[PDB]
Amino acid sequence: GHMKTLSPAVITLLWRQDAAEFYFSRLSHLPWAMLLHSGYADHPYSRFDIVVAEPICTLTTFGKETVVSESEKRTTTTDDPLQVLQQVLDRADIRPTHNEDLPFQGGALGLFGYDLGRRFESLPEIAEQDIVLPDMAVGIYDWALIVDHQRHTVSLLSHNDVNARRAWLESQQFSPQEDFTLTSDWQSNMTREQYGEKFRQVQEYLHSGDCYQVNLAQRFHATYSGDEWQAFLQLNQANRAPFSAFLRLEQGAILSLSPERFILCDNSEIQTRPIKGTLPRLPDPQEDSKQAVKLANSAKDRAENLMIVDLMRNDIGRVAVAGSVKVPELFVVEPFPAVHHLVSTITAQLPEQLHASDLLRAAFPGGSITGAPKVRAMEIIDELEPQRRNAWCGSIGYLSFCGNMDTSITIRTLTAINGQIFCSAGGGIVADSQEEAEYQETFDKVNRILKQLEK
Amino acid sequence: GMILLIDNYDSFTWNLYQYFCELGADVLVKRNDALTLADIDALKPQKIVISPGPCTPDEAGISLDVIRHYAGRLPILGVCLGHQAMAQAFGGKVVRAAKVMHGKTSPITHNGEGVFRGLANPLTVTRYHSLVVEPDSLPACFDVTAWSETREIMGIRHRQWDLEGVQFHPESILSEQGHQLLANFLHR
Ligand SMILES: C=C(O[C@@H]1C=C(C(=O)O)C=C[C@H]1O)C(=O)O
Ligand SMILES: N[C@@H](Cc1c[nH]c2ccccc12)C(=O)O
Ligand SMILES: [Cl-]
Ligand SMILES: [Cl-]
Ligand SMILES: [Mg+2]
Ligand SMILES: [Mg+2]
Repeated sequence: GHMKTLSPAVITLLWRQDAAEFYFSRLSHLPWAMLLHSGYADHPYSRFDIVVAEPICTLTTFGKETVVSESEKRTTTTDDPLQVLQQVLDRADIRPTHNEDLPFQGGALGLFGYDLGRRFESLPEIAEQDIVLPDMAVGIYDWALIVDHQRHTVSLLSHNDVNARRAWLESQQFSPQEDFTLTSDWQSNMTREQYGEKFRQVQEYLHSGDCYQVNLAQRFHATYSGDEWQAFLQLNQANRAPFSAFLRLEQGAILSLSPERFILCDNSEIQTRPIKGTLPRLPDPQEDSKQAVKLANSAKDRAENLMIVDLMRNDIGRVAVAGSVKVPELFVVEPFPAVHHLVSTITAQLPEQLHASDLLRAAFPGGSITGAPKVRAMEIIDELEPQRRNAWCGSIGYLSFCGNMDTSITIRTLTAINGQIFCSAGGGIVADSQEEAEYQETFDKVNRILKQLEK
Repeated sequence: GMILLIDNYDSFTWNLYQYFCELGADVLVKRNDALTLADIDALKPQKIVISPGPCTPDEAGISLDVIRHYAGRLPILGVCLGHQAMAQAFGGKVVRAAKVMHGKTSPITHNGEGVFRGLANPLTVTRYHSLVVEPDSLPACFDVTAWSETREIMGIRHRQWDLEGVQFHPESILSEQGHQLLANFLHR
């Protein structure tokens, strides 16, 4: 019955900077335990780490079917998966007001895989489906643990007995597992020669006017043993990426070291921050300073970026309040441990009759990892990439009961399933792209991740 | 007040929607295979805009038929692919440019006519195109309104009817005076 609009009850825990990894350690083996981590990054959009587990409802989408699971009820539907997600959110009857210090007040959290985009556009079926992991794997949570690095506050919130949730958390124990070890070398799904053939086919499409940009990716695979959580602890420290995440799913684990925000909806203010443009970090600090200026002044990288800025204005423009779409920032350089990136910022407003779930449906998957025009680019990706992307170049994030949302692009993200680990790497092919430079750009983005796991 | 925007499966169409809505237009967006001519007659749009898109006018669904049927009946604006389609509809030819221009601005010179009424000359505009209208086969019913530095056609307008094309994107974040350009089509 009773709709709840009351703000959730909050217990403040001891401030420690490592609170999220500390508490998550005892949860990391549970299916539907999830961590969003800001990577301890010194970054304008690194503030929050969020921990959930023990969902009240789960949503699992494989192709045309979504399975909605709740304590004594399992339902299957062919309906639009984001429409079904919004229905499940509404039926929870938890409707708190926005709190700028608690941006997730319970709600939906999980994975929107790249192949969920097949529900939103009609796409060909050439690339092979060789990973069985859901297109959507989302929990509904009536509590959360929020770490706020700006206020130095750890908040445990619940809509249903926060003291009982605190005692549940204290009762969970971190009984550590064997360390992570790779048990094979990394191997790609394509040779240098195959990559070359595919690069040249993209350039034929650029010159024929089929497309203006296509993101072409390869995939590295290895076997592994030991605990995926231990791998993440090592990677998170080293990557300092503000949109990182660890998901324990029924089918395997997602280890995301993404530096990329897809879409934020914060009190109806929309933000998207497409990353397009890359150079490697150089070890000499004087040379590395010059490297940042080279990327900022690169004409090829500015074209690659601008095209995605106009595409994201379009994608947000499908739902934004008329006149609200703005570009406050073009071509800022952000340094990360492996690479310098060029990032731009687009803002807009969400209309009151729409939901963040409608904004996700209008924009998914990100133009920054497809290209332009997006439908044609996604057709070319399916034609040239030997396997479907699955979790990689999808999104992780939350849709709060208050209406807020935040999402990543799952670049720099590993999939750990059935003792196999997969790590993909791509880049935007445009008219001024060169074959060897684009091949090496894929390695520049993930070489440090691949090499850290070999030890 | 009612503008029908034909979407050629493009990733810039909704920038045109946003600019026309900001100007106070009511805008309906339909994909190029989601409508028949009969459907358009029942909707009774005041004007039609043909969006940008991938490939050539032959792959643009209903766009060529809409141009041929409503020519002289309702004002039509063609943007990039829409401009190419307008030239092709009256017997012009769409050919590869000397240099593709994708996410690059260019200064264009114009005659201050059609949608260039009141705009500064030259005008810096964003290009997203591999193809151009071949100048030799441009139908006699069209005046060239704008040129690139290498004398590529950047705009055309019909001598008799409200039927006008631009090769560039007025709605790009780096194009100059794109709201005013589209306002000319909306309010004239
Ligand atoms: C697909 C990737 O590349 C994407 C495109 C970039 C580029 O091409 O410069 C940079 C960031 C990413 O949005 C990747 O990170 O693996
Ligand atoms: N960096 C975000 C929170 C965040 C961390 N990892 C994420 C992954 C996906 C979405 C959001 C996040 C913030 O400070 O608010
Ligand atoms: Cl469907
Ligand atoms: Cl801190
Ligand atoms: Mg690049
Ligand atoms: Mg509603």
